[PDB]
Amino acid sequence: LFFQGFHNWTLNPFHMMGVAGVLGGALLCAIHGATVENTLFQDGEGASTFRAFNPTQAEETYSMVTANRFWSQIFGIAFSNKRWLHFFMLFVPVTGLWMSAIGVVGLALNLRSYDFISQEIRAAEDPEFETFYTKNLLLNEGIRAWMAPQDQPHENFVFPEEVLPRGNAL
Amino acid sequence: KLPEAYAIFDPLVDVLPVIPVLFLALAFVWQAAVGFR
Amino acid sequence: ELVNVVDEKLGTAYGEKIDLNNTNIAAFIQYRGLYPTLAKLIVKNAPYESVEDVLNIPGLTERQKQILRENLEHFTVTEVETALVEGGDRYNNGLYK
Amino acid sequence: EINRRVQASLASGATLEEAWSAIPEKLAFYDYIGNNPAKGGLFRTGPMNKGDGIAQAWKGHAVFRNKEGEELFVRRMPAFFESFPVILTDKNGVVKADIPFRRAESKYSFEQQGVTVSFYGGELNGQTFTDPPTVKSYARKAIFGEIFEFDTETLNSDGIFRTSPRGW
Amino acid sequence: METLKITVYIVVTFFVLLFVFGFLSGDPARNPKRKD
Amino acid sequence: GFAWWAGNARLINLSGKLLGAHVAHAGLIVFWAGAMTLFELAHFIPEKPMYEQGLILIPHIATLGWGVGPGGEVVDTFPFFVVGVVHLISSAVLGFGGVYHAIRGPETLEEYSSFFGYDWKDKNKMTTILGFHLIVLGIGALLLVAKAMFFGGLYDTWAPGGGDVRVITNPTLDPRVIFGYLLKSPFGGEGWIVSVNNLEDVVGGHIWIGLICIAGGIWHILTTPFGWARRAFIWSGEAYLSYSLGALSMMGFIATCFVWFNNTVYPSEFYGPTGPEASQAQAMTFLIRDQKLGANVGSAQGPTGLGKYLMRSPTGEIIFGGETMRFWDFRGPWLEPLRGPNGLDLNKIKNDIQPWQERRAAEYMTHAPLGSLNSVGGVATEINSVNFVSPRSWLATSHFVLAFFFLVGHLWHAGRARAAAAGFEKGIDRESEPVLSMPSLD
Amino acid sequence: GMFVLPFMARLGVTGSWSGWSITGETGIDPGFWSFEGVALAHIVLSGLLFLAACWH
Amino acid sequence: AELTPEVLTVPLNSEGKTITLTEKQYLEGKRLFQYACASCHVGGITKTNPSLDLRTETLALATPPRDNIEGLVDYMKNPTTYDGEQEIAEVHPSLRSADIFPKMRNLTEKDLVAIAGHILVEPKILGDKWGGGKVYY
Amino acid sequence: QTLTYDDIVGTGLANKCPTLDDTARGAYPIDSSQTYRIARLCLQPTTFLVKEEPKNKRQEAEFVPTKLVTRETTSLDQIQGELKVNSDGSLTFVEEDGIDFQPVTVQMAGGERIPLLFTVKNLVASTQPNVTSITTSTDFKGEFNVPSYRTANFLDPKGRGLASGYDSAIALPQAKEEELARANVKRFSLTKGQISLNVAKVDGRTGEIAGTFESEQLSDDDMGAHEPHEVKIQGVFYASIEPA
Ligand code: CLA
Ligand code: CLA
Ligand code: CLA
Ligand code: CLA
Ligand code: CLA
Ligand SMILES: CC1=C(/C=C/C(C)=C/C=C/C(C)=C/C=C/C=C(C)/C=C/C=C(C)/C=C/C2=C(C)CCCC2(C)C)C(C)(C)CCC1
Repeated sequence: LFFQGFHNWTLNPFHMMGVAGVLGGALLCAIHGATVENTLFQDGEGASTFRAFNPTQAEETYSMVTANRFWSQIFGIAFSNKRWLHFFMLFVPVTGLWMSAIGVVGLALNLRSYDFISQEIRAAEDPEFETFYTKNLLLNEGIRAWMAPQDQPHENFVFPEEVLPRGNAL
Repeated sequence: KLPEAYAIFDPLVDVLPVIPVLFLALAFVWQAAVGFR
Repeated sequence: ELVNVVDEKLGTAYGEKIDLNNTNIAAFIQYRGLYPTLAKLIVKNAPYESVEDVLNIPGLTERQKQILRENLEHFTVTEVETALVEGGDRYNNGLYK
Repeated sequence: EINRRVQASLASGATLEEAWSAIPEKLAFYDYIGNNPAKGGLFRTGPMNKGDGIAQAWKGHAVFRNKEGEELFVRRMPAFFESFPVILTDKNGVVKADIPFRRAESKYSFEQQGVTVSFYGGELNGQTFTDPPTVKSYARKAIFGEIFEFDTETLNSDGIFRTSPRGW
Repeated sequence: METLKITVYIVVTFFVLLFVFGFLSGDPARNPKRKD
Repeated sequence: GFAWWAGNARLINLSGKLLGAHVAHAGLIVFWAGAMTLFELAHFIPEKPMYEQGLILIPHIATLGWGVGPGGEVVDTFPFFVVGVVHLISSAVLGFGGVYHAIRGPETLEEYSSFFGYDWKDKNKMTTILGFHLIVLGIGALLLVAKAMFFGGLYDTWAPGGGDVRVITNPTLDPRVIFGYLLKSPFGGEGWIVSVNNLEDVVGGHIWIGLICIAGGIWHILTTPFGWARRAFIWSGEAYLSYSLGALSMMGFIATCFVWFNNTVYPSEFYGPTGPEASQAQAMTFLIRDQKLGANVGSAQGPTGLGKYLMRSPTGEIIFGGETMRFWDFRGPWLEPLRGPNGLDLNKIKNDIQPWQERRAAEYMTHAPLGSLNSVGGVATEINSVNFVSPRSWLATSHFVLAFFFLVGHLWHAGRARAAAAGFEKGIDRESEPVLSMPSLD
Repeated sequence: GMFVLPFMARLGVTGSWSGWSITGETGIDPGFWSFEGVALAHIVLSGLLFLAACWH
Repeated sequence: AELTPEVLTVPLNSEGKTITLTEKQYLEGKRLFQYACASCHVGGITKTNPSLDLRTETLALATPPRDNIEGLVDYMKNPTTYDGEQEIAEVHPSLRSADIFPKMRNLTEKDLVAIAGHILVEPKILGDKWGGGKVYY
Repeated sequence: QTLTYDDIVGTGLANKCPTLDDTARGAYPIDSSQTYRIARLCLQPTTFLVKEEPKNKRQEAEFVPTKLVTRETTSLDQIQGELKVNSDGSLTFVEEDGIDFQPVTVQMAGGERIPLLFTVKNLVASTQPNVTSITTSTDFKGEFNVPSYRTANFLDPKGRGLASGYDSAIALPQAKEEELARANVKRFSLTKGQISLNVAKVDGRTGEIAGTFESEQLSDDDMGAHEPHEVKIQGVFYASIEPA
């Protein structure tokens, strides 16, 4: 929450690439596991299909072919190369994490993607102009002023009541 | 509170609603004993 | 030439006394005997030419006149500021705790 | 360092005007957060001059007093904060004035505390302002440290801090 | 507006009945292995 | 063929052991109804609103007219005890049939008697079992009608004078009303069957449903499915379970909304106010407070230009202002006296608000269904002090969760049932892969 | 520097769905064949022709 | 720091007599205050009328003074408005209105003292937080 | 006979004033002595006209029509006040209270939203002298106040306000502030409006009257940010009279 209020870290494209890598990775993890579990070959008589795999069998245990036709028809594209598929599964989450690291290096220096200059110039001049971007900075501003004195005790911040930012009633 | 003549079983009753849970725990003791067959 | 009229009003007695013409009703709680009953009367019968007009509010019991007398030195009057009296803001100005 | 010099200019006789006029502009300009490299932004491009402008002159050291003649101190903005409120204090740290957000219960407004700003040294040396909006305006800048006059037109400066070559 | 409302009512009912009758038309039998 | 972790699938064609499973599980249900009720009574304190006390079963009993009088004042706790005991006792009998049929009785039933035995694929036998249960269900719904009309009435939050138990002498029979509900929009201001706001309509609909259920029960005993139904459905035990899982899921979602919005068959006196109710009560509370101080609440313009206390809805009704504008469809017995035909009547607001309405609003506002998981009441930034989560939050969330998983369970079992019926639930035949005999897409 | 606006105006298209007309009259409802609807129709047409090109 | 007698020592009446609570009474009062009062007065505020709080300076300025055990026990019996001018038992929990405020029905006389005690001690422990509101959370 | 809430709710009739029978061409006579109140004054607008800005000198732009976008939220109602008899028989109505304001936003051609505080706040409306009877030719003319559309606590999207909020453009910390003074210093406008009420129907039996109104007033100036538009409002009204 510090990073939201002080760095506006959600606005940062390196965090965004990280989000896409973590969520993209979870997606891959789920979609790949589910696809194998539902393109299985019938290699045993039992209703528990786990028994019918042998770690030293040479044969693939699920149909890449049926998997590919399925996803091609449902989604439009599908994997056809098992090797590329599993490399992609390494690639996506590793890269996302690497991108977010870069952005936190920027924040070591308060080198933030805090603002969009064009929005601020318009909103300074045009008090009817309002976006979700301006709405969220008000929130960051509340966060900073309300958490700073207890969160940074060494600064001896004394904010009297009248200086705290607050909307109506609350 | 309960009617007085049952005053007695007050602490048994504080425990009764959890007994249905015990039956699920119990199914795992049974399967541990039979070897998860 | 562009002034914030509220800030400017903090430079007047409005900034140090209860302003019988402008101050929200919650301020009448800082002196005893005044809230809710006299506060309600003062606000409804505003505005006042000078502080001593409060005693000419019709219906005052002599006990009420005594409390007002007791407290006249905590009152003032400045010109009515539209911004502080419109919107029922003297009864509820948006401020709670 | 700046205060070490004023303090010693004054023990050694000089007036307030004289002790601060002795402060080189180059040293005063270091004592300004717009040259703090930790005040930039990733996509705020170009030279620092594109933000706050081209520094022209030190305006003077600003001294705030309330109506009791107490000297008050603007709490300086820390580098972490994009915005920061305006809070004045006495030599002991007690809040004696601020710019309120909610006005209706404010007790420390500049209007109520009769705050004035006087300038020693620089362009505004020996000038005092009492009108509340002007005093507030220099107070808003004093959180950045020492107060400078900028040319914002030459580069069409947008007024937002950028980082330095040290930062980049 | 009422023209629009009638039109949408028609379009939606049409698609919903395609769905209802499509699945009522021996859907279990449309598989690759065993048909009833 | 099933592993230990899917071991209950081993009962599918063992009708005797599966009967024991169902009856023993039915005992667990009756056990908890009984035990939970007695736990609540043990902990019940009558001077405290029920909804300050974590009660979900006592409120269901009070609502049927037992143990309470005017205002939901608890008058007599014995009915609560009775309900618990008889449930707790009855579960032993069901426990007993359960373990007997599951462990000792005949594994399969159809050889013992040809009446109780069944084959899942016997479409006739299955609709007959269906019919018996339909008639049972129909009987149950008429039990509610009997209590309402012949054995004491129901608690009526709307009863004039603050709520009271009342016998229902004129149940709504008009099908334009009863089935009218089933065709109202589920959206706001309409609210489908959740908006039912009087006990005449509740009793009347239970007459219809009882009769409908008996009728259909006899229908299904007497018939066999038609060919269009034969060809559209999967006829197997798993398939039937999947059908019921979907129905349970749908019902659980409905109940969630019922307990969250309806203050008629979940009287607020017992369950706490609804979210909308509490939100309206705050606007009422400060409207009262401010008017007593002299504010003219009708003419008071708020920061935005909209009325600070009162504004119009999009169709013009006078309504409470502030964020609660969103809750103007709310109707509750403490509020309706202030309503004229344009909505809130300014002259009634000025002149006719009663102390009991000031009290009810203060109470409901301070008992809004907001609370932490560890039962600290109020908004999430509130300090510890008040030990409170509304029964409606507990009931809405629990059943949303349950309804959701039952939908997952429906998809799980419905898909499996399909694949098991066509014969590929265990995987693809390597020598007969359907896709390898299909033309390439491109 | 309106290039195509006068070719619509020339053959009868004079108003916008926002309520103005090039004649200067406010409060006009042009129906579908406004400047906006003519532009839409050409985009839709362009997209249908694109698909026809793929088929052929 | 701890719950010493100096802190547990609160005005009894407006004469100036004092009374020293026990730790028992204090925790009794806190419990009872949570039971009968916190739904509106959590933390010394009043959710349904935020203009009036339970800070000692506020109570001191009420008519009759409420910054003492007697005034507070009386308030729980026969609550009045801040200026003393009207009795508000109809809309405030009190012994006089326990028919309509059923939680007050089992409050005995020493419960009232513990409750009034809790209210007077808590500002001494918590300072501005008591009756200060969310600004001080 | 009349309707209940559940008959009206969601229909839009809650935003409609009560109307008088087309037969109600009576007269309500005035005891020069006895006093009278208006127990209910209802104003329902039907048309919103905004004045255009003509750019040049001797063109003076016109009142053009507008589209409402805030729905059936427009009517003033439950208004009341003294109804006096002046020495010369002019009647004066003095507004006291009521739902005497509604925010409205209409849309001009080309997209511009024009918000306004449709109001009769503090209305004082008079008749000609020598009335003695309220008739289907009686006209009221008067004026009212138009407070600022937003009141003092209102915070613009950058957190700036009059009685609350930032006093500067905090996102532009070292920008030159003189460009931005109009946007930074909020101002509370208070302007007058004018209204004619034309009685066209009278129930002499019941004291109810009804007719037409035209008012002229200013639109929102966004706490001084920008110049207001002139607005003309036409609609219908209804009022009931009582011996006070
Ligand atoms: C070590 C490299 C370095 C550094 C520190 C600097 C530093 C500086 N330069 Mg110099 N410059 C460099 C290299 C460098 N330059 C090179 C190589 C060139 C030729 C291209 C120039 C050309 C140049 C010009 C023309 C100018 C400067 C200027 C400046 C100043 C402003 C910089 C600015 O706004 O950056 C802005 C920085 C950013 C907006 C960050 C951009 C990085 C993006 C976000 C990363 C790309 C993401 C990528 C696509 C992610 C995908 C990964 C994944 C898919 C796997 C500053 C002192 C300016 C100045 O003031 O001079 C007078 C100026 O006008 N520089
Ligand atoms: C009416 C309800 C119902 C019924 C009768 C069945 C019946 C069946 N299911 Mg289905 N199922 C249901 C609901 C139901 N299901 C729902 C709602 C879901 C979604 C979650 C599923 C998902 C599901 C799957 C994924 C599978 C089945 C399977 C089966 C079969 C074997 C199940 C078995 O042995 O479980 C054995 C029971 C356990 C291993 C115990 C599970 C315990 C749960 C996960 C923990 C819950 C703990 C609780 C929340 C908190 C604990 C507190 C603590 C103090 C202990 C059986 C035919 C299997 C199948 O297809 O075979 C045909 C199978 O693979 N079911
Ligand atoms: C509601 C919960 C429930 C119920 C009712 C059942 C019921 C059943 N299970 Mg399933 N099961 C469950 C949960 C449940 N199961 C869960 C959670 C799991 C996952 C761990 C399984 C895993 C599982 C497997 C792997 C198998 C079964 C089998 C069976 C059946 C035969 C059991 C047998 O012979 O055991 C004999 C057990 C005993 C003799 C031990 C004593 C058990 C008793 C009943 C304890 C009850 C005590 C109680 C307090 C007594 C009260 C008495 C009073 C009422 C008179 C039976 C109908 C079996 C089956 O289908 O066989 C074909 C089988 O193979 N179950
Ligand atoms: C739906 C539940 C259900 C079903 C379908 C069955 C079905 C069966 N049982 Mg099981 N049984 C059940 C519940 C059930 N029982 C319960 C709850 C118990 C414990 C009380 C038993 C104990 C039991 C024993 C001890 C035996 C059976 C046997 C049998 C078989 C012969 C039944 C017969 O001819 O009895 C004759 C039928 C009657 C005498 C009519 C009984 C009428 C009842 C008592 C009234 C029903 C009204 C209503 C439904 C109850 C609700 C009241 C309550 C809500 C207050 C048959 C397959 C026998 C068997 O399989 O031997 C191998 C056997 O020995 N059952
Ligand atoms: C537990 C309840 C239950 C169950 C599971 C069944 C099951 C069955 N019924 Mg019986 N039925 C019941 C109760 C039940 N019935 C009752 C009470 C009656 C008396 C009214 C009937 C009267 C009845 C008749 C007259 C017939 C059946 C038939 C059938 C079979 C075909 C079902 C079918 O295709 O439905 C699927 C339904 C459709 C394809 C059309 C339904 C479209 C509805 C309106 C959708 C609405 C869903 C919506 C989201 C929810 C809002 C509701 C809306 C009205 C507001 C099947 C075995 C048929 C059969 O073969 O009988 C021998 C048959 O002709 N049923
Ligand atoms: C009681 C009551 C009432 C009433 C009620 C009623 C009367 C109801 C009814 C109900 C009903 C009346 C229901 C119905 C249901 C139905 C459904 C739910 C359906 C379903 C369907 C399906 C599921 C199908 C599917 C399909 C298709 C589509 C195609 C082919 C295949 C299949 C078949 C699968 C009231 C409200 C008044 C009030 C309160 C109480």
